[PDB]
Amino acid sequence: DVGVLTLDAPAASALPHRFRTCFFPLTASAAVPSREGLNGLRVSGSSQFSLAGLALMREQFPPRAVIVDLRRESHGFLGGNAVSWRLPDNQGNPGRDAAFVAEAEAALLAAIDERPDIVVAREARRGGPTPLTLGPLPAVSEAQAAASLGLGYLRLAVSDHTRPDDAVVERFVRFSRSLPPDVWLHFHSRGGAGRTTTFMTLVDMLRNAPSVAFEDIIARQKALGGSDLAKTSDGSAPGRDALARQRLEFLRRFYEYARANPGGAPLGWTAWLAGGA
Amino acid sequence: DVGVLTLDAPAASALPHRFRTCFFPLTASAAVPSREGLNGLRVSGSSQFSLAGLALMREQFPPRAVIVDLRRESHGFLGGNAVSWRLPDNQGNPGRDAAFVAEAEAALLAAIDERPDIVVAREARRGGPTPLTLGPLPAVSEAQAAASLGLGYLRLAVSDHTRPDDAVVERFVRFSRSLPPDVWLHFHSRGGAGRTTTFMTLVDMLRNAPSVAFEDIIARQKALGGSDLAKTSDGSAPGRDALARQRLEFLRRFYEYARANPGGAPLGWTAWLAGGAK
Repeated sequence: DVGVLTLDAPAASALPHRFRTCFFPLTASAAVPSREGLNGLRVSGSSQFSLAGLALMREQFPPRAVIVDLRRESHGFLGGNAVSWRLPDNQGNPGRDAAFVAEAEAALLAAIDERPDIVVAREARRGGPTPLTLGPLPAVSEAQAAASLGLGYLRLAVSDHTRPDDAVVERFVRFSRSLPPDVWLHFHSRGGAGRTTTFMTLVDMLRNAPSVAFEDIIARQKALGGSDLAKTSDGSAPGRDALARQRLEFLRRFYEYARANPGGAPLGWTAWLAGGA
Repeated sequence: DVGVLTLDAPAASALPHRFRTCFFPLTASAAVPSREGLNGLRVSGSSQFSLAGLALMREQFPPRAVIVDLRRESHGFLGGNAVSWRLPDNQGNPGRDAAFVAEAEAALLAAIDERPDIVVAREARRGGPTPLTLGPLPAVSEAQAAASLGLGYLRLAVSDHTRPDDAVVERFVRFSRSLPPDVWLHFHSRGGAGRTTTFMTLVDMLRNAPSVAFEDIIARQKALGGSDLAKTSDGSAPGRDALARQRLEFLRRFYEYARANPGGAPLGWTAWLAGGAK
């Protein structure tokens, strides 16, 4: 079961939803959280873009920008349409890393490349419930879409609604430390909500955890246009609540890590974890 | 059998060998070939770089530059060292496409990541014949190395000493057509010779085949610092000669394609071949 081929963004969509940079204004919920260290983060985020949406964003990307794709689920482009293979709760490629995902989704995309009558499901929010019937259209990976615009591309496989695995955190902190000072990171997921806001928060913490309170970092990433990583339901979605609490606990632990290891040094994430009681 | 882990470039290497851009001077072999349309190609090439070499090249890369990695063989970086898995005649991952290769080499790199006493073979040209023992060091794909510098990355799996498969040519022509006018392509292979020079020639033909003779394009990509794609042995290496002849025939056919379809349009490579080449 590879999941239902579903529309993420139609080709006609332009700027993706939940687009924000670290220079965006903060919308107050509560007082406006601290802005200290926010503007200099060289980070932005969004939901999944169409091909046209990526080209539009590129107009305002600095030189040496990187698209950081956080989606563990298989996805790509059919023409300008952003499409993905959706399993229940969007848990595609469960437990798999980016190397496995890239090859799996390459095969899924190859199977719809330049073929007629490809049925693409649409949720109600994206013009559904009637599906689109498309093709022949070129099917490409987001990796190639980014390369075609001269943009960097990094894939990190994070499950929807879920914290990143320790191995992903380790890889990301090492990646962050390898970056020259001019490199900009644009994170995205499907919705630009949980996963995107999680990683913008990690970038925030890697620079600012020694000087800025945990609550301010969480609140300001929400206020910039991200989702609220401190929110849970009233109990109506227990499985989702358990993931949200697991993710918030991880973020508290990462904040402690980033205070003791500014910028991810001297210890990496998993080495730091080995010193716990 | 995944091949012998071998050094491509030591971490201390800086500018890679056979580095050139389409703005470089031409060295005559024969008259200096025509330069018509050469400087505007938005293309460069090199041999395999170290991590330091990539950072150095980035100092002179334009905005929106793409590293186009032509290597079908598995390779990556062990610390700053560029390393690869060499089968006989460097025919790693035979017949496989970039998606397969990326996953295969990711596993090979994971197995040497941050581990001690990794033995890396060295050819005489690359500091050998004594091997190099390295580690613990971070092992990364070139895709990640490129991303860490904010550079684009495209992988096209081409066998050493060989023309690109039709599917690779089709993918590349479509890629070329998709580029906005500011995107710069930096090709590389292992040596910056056959495969890199082939693809710089393809880019040249896509822009200039209607106005510039085939012989001038081949000669100028050599004169810029590439290898000679019109060269063969005297019969002393017949298998390599057969590959070189097959590649040259492909380049003549692509030249005709690019004359009939300037810039890769209206017809693509496979569609042009399917229609009988006009």
